[PDB]
Amino acid sequence: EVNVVMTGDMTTRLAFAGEQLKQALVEKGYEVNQTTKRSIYLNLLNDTTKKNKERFDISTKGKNTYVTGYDGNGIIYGCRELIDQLDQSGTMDFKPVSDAPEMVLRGACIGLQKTTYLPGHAVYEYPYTPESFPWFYDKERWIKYLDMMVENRMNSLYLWNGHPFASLVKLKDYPFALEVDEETFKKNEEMFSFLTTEAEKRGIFVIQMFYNIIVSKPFADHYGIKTQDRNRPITPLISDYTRKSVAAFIEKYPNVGLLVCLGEAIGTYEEDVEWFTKTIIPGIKDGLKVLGRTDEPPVLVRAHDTDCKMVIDAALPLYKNLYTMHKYNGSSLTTYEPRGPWAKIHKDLSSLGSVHISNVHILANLEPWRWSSPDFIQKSVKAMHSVHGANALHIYPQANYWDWPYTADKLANGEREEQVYRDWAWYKAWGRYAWKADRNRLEEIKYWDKQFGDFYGIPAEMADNIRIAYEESGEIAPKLLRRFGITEGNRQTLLLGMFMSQFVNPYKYTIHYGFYESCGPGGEKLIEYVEKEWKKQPHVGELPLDIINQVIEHGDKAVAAIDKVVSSAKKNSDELRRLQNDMHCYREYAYAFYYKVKAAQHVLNYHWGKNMDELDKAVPLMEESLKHYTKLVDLTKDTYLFANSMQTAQRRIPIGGDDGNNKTWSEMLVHYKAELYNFKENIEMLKDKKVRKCVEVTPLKEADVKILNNLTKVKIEKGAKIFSNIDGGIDAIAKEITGLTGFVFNGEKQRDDATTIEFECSSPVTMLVAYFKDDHRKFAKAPRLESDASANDYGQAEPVLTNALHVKGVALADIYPYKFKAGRHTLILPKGYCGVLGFTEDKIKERDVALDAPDWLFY
Ligand SMILES: O=C(O)[C@H]1O[C@@H](O)[C@H](O)[C@@H](O)[C@H]1O
Ligand code: NA
Ligand code: NA
Ligand code: NA
Ligand code: NA
Ligand code: NA
Ligand code: NA
Ligand code: NA
Ligand code: NA
Repeated sequence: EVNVVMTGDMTTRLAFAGEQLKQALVEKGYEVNQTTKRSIYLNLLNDTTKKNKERFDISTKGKNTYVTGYDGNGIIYGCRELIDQLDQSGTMDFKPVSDAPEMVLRGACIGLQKTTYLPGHAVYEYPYTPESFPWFYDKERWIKYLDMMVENRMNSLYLWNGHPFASLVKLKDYPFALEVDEETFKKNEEMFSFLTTEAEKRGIFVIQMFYNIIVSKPFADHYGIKTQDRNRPITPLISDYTRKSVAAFIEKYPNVGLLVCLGEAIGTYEEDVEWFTKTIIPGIKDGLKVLGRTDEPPVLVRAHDTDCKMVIDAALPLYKNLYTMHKYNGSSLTTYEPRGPWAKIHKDLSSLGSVHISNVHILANLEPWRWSSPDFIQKSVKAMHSVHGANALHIYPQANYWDWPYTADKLANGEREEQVYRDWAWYKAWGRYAWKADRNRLEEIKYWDKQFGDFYGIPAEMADNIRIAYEESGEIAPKLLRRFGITEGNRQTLLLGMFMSQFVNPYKYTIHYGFYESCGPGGEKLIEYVEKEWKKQPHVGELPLDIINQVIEHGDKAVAAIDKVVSSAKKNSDELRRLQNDMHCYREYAYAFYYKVKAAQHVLNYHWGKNMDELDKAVPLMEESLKHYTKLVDLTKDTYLFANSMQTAQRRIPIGGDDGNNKTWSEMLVHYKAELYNFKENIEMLKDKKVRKCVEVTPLKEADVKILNNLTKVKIEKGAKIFSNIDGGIDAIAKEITGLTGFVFNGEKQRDDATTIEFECSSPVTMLVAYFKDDHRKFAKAPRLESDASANDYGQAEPVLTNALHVKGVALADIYPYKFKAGRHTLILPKGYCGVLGFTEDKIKERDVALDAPDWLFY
């Protein structure tokens, strides 16, 4: 009934192509004969030309269909086109196709990472064990993932871990380094042997990613060092262990690629370069040299928390075959019109003429609801080509990265909804448009009508309503985040909401340059719009009141769309009901958000004109916002375990996610309610007493601290020299700080060596640390969660006293707090000029010393 002939040299990938073509033929009637009436010839060439990689031709000639694969991936993707054409038409006549993928690497990532740190381990550190990661040892579950990967014609799988080597390689010189028992090493060995075998037959490259500088805890416990400390120098020993470990990994897993992050535990770009050129690359060559390999297989290097151009500039004489990675829209998905300074980084990395991989990273602003908008994804990949000059793709899970393999969805009696079931369209869209981006958009709505229809057992025409829900709801998180968001970072969980404070005083919640300038069409923040209204300047670009208008029409339409289609389902009906609850969530969130912003404008108008009417107007709008948030909670309280999957104190917006708190809509309603109580109390006091609450400014009393590493003390007051190497003393100093006992360091010595403070305290203290506001690189940069997970370990992420210190012929400084228990402490501050102004047991009150900001009405 149907012959399937396989021609030439076997190879695992030709076999697999045949295995898959057989399955689908039988799976639809049709009897078969395999070999070397109606025939399909699978032909495979040897073709070196880097031009025809992953390419296939399909022609037909009477009763005989021919698939030419220019290489192993090519024949696989040839057989995929037959199968898809079969899946979409009745028939077994085949439309001729001559085709190759546009993007040369197309791939996705699984974090061997957890929602929370692990006792005795720092951020990103999770040994490969069945205790932490049962799912990693499940072969049934790997074949399901890999088949989804091949079906979407993705050719790369990236495993993300802080320090994977201690789980996978033994070193004679460091045999105590090992982070797993003997039985767990054997299973790691079996599971990588099986992963790479099974990925290979499917044309999938397996890529192990690691951060730096991180060592094993046993390695650390023995030598007396930490597993990781961002600002600690490179040492021969840590270097020797990392080098031998990579040499080992290469020898043992010759077909597994490496994705290097030169972060987040390396303090300067120079140390970033020393590490890659003197430790990693020498290590990769040790392995190649043992394997007797003349060639240089590609090594992948991220832009994250390094100077991408500096590091490739430095490395290419040592190793030709570098590929680069950079985030698409930072740690979120905001636009298909990215631009500005982040575009240029992409574009310089891209203008090497190698591979440059767009990382759709973390999707903080999508967590945790269903998101898979064909149109948004198509337009995005097109921007990757035209703006960013990317020619490859790496994609995170749509949501719940940190909790693989499960979505955050709450099912009856503790059943966990799985991520490969829920987010199929996500993987299928990125995969589709990575293969070919320019596809007739109307032709595309038919294909997606049938994809959503097949899955729910609905006709395509009725299923078009499912596509609208996805494309209408899909614009909401991106628009709100680029236009009102504090950060593209997972330091923010957009879909829990924002306080009025964060709408009327965004700069107080720290907004790094490059976010608003890159992750959307230009346009005004709410404070800029309102400042423009009161000063009668014209408005330029994308405006906040337009967006909230767009965003509630997105909500209304997505709801009207899914509500038509939801009871038609012959299949996955329970899932379709969770999609409908999701769209009602996005609608109530949109309306909550709309009314809140509207109220914020009204409080900003009070800021500029001091009309009381303005504040009165805000109350009804805050009530209505709260109504819609109360409606959100009913929908979420029985359908979601949480929103954010990073459930640590690295989550700062809308508030701390310390110890896993403040990770549900229910918890947030408690704080949003309090918000309005305070507001209506503050209004009432204005209307009786005509007084507001403002900071009372009192000196911080000096803690009873002893210093263990013989620092020089200085009193902090106008004139004190906190730098020994400049003649300039202090010429401005916040009243809070004067009196305190701080330290004198050599700024030159701080560039080369940093700043170790070693002290004991008999009750809890805050150390006050001055970071100078100056792009000159001689200055230590302030802590920054976006680049550095440990930047809130002492509660130092955001500053307490801004514009609080000036030294003559240096700069202005913000004061940051480093909070410590009673105990004995060592801490290395970033290389560069910086101040240490002393220690207080006292409560610290946030103040902009320059100044009364519009957001005391909420406190
Ligand atoms: O890019 C990275 O690896 C990191 O980026 C940080 O900003 C984020 O908070 C981390 O959880 C991690 O995703
Ligand atoms: Na057909
Ligand atoms: Na351990
Ligand atoms: Na990246
Ligand atoms: Na809830
Ligand atoms: Na925490
Ligand atoms: Na002392
Ligand atoms: Na000056
Ligand atoms: Na402590």
